[PDB]
Amino acid sequence: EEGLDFPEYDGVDRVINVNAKNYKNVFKKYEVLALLYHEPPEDDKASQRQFEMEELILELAAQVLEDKGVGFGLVDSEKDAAVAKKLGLTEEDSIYVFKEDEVIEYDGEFSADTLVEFLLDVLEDPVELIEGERELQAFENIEDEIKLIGYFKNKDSEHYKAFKEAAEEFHPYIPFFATFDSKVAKKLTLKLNEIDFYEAFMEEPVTIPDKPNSEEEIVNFVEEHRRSTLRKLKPESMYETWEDDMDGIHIVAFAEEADPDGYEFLEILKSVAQDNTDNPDLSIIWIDPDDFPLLVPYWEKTFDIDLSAPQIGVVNVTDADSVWMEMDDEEDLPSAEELEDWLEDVLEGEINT
Ligand SMILES: [Ca+2]
Ligand SMILES: [Ca+2]
Ligand SMILES: [Ca+2]
Ligand SMILES: [Ca+2]
Ligand SMILES: [Ca+2]
Ligand SMILES: [Ca+2]
Ligand code: NA
Ligand code: NA
Repeated sequence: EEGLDFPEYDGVDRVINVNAKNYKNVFKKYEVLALLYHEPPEDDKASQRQFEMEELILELAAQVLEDKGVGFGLVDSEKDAAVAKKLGLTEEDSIYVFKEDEVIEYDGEFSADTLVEFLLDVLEDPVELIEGERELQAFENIEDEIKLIGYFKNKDSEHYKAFKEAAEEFHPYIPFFATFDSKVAKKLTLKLNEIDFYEAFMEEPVTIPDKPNSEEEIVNFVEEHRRSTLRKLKPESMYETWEDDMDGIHIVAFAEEADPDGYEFLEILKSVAQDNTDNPDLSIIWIDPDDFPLLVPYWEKTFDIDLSAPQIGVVNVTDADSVWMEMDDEEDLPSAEELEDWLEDVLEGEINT
């Protein structure tokens, strides 16, 4: 009796060298396939070590997800240029995820935790059905992401099928929910074939106009409303969010949700968002420092702030130059009006509008 060990990385290689000769068979073997499209090995040790680490991160994810039929592979942009073309791999050192007839160009954190969570989400069906109270309550409780909900006759409705096709386009980043139950639709205030879009952190939805909606109408609407006034930086999508800057800058708020002050600040931020939701020139990024433990020292040093307290600032995406609002913690946090006033002062002395 020694006592069984927790699972451990076993050092067995599972990541596939995907090439011209095997790529068709690889796609046949796995229902979900994650492929790292990468540049060939440079001569310097630094580059080789960076690649070595990325590959092992994939190995860890591959071990974890082996039983679930998720495969992992490498496509060398030189040795495997032809495979890349056929598959549409363009972005250097980027992960592409394949499920059925969909390709996803992953733009999140390169970590085993984040990748595994993402791929488990990918494996799920694209539409969540609401039948019970638990499920409806779960839907109502979602705030930190855009969500859509539609009421349809049944799974065979042409309009449900269009909704599902649209859901697949954004899977798994934007949750699509459906109900076939008139009582549920009643509580959600949905007419038949009506689809309500809830912007992140917004209480009131916007109904997609011109129902019943084609797949294209839904996709167009979501794309047009893709950027919420307040959005959360999430590991699974951090790079896409950060690269979607507001003319060279982001307004960035740090708030630890689990902390009393961080929670209060978040409620204030939500008020600011709600009061300015119609302004297309405004996006605030909420970062919870608890979600990014490896970046906290860097942020505290770079921005010269204490992340144990709520913060709000404006960051220049070009050089990481920034300015942060002074808040005395011996008094109440600034009100929504005060935050808006400060943002106006900072941004009025700028290059636009
Ligand atoms: Ca390869
Ligand atoms: Ca995820
Ligand atoms: Ca309604
Ligand atoms: Ca229509
Ligand atoms: Ca808005
Ligand atoms: Ca993280
Ligand atoms: Na998701
Ligand atoms: Na938190």
